[PDB]
Amino acid sequence: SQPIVFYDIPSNDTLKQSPWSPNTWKIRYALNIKGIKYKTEWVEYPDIEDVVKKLGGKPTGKKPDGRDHYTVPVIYDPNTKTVVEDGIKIAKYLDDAYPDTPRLFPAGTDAFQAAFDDFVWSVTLAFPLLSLLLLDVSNSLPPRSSAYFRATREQQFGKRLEEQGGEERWQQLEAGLGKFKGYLERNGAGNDLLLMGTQGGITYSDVQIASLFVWAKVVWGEGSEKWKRLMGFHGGKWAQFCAQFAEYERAD
Amino acid sequence: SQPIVFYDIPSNDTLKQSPWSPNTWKIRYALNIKGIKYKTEWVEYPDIEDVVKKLGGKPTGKKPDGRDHYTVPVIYDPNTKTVVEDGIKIAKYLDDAYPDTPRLFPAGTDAFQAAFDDFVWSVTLAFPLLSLLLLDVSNSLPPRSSAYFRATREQQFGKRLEEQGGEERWQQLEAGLGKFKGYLERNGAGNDLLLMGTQGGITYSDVQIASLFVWAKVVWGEGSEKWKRLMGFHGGKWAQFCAQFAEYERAD
Repeated sequence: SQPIVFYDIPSNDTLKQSPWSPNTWKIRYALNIKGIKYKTEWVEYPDIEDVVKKLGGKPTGKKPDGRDHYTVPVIYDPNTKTVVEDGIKIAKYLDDAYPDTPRLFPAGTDAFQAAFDDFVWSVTLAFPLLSLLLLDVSNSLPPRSSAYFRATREQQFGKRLEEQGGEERWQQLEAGLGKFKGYLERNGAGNDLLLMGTQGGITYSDVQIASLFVWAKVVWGEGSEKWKRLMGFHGGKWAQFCAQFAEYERAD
Repeated sequence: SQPIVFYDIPSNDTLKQSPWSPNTWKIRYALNIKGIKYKTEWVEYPDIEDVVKKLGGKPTGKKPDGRDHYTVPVIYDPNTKTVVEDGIKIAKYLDDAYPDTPRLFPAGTDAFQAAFDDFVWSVTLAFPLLSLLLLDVSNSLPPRSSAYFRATREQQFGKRLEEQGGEERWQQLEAGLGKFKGYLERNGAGNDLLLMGTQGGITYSDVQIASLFVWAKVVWGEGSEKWKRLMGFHGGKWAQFCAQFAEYERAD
């Protein structure tokens, strides 16, 4: 059985070309947790539209110009001759097409995890963290990608990148992560480190959060002041949380 | 074994004193689905804080004045001499203390359902519908409660009640309800009428939506233009959704 081709966006020498994207990382984690064979195909931001089209992939949405929006993660599975785009579809595909690998969407959790998906990618939690990372990401891309990144994101938010971030958002972040700590604590003590209990296994929804963190960790650097601050939060719960995902970090 | 005392806010003769609140209804449903014996204690909006204090209950949050905020639903269980406040705590309590009754929080769904809670009570879905009901609710209350309701809610949003609502919100409502339809549809055909599939049973999270709808139905009236419009949405999916809850409507 052949390796799955996995399209990821690369980084420059300041990150040792470690993968960084919180969106592709949720599928890298999927692959690693599931132990399915894959090889990374690196693609630059400006080249994603053409690469995914030439590949026969579908766009994951529309831009405000009504123009097709093509994104990564994306996968080509030789073993089934299919091309899956859109991270939460790709993860379920890895469930359906490889049923003897750990299930990221346990039975009946399918709609709950979809709801949780809107919680993550929202002004509550991912966007604050984005703002803290928008600039450092620009400086962590190869030149062509970095240029595309700065242009498009600056347009997207009306600000320069250097205007983004600051303490207003470090609070919003702590607040969102707090809300999440809240939800987890409803699982009761001893179960407050995975959405379905530190008993009933890792889910895609867990992986989504793990991915926000690994993204921060890679771009700021395990030693940075920013990373250590974030691990500061909530008595270091997120340190304990991220540890569960340590064995699943295989940059390739 | 003795009836649970269940505090709900009453309505005037225009609703035949049917209970109406979408917050108390989710616990009414819980009790009816679980077939646990209860009797309703009616309490007026302005008398809630004192009733719950004289009862030994805790407030469920803070007002912006930092002043304690006491709310219903609330229950007193004679059989265990305890007083639970806060809807989602009350529902879990009815799980824990009555384990041979249908479980509203199936194992490991605890945090997922807590995340869903924030989905429901948000500008996405519950608030748009609130704006469509704020006025008719005020006209549906006993005079003392109606007065308190109009006062406090007008202060809360900075508009008169009569300024609230309109098409802008009927769209937001259709949109949020669409987003729900989307989540459900991830369960696959034949499973898209309950969060855990029309197979794996009714959850508290399901009940929360059913309660928004019964609220609308009671206040507007099963015959109203508004109610029929709402049932119009998404090809009448919500009609099908609501039917699952019909046998659990016991005003008392």
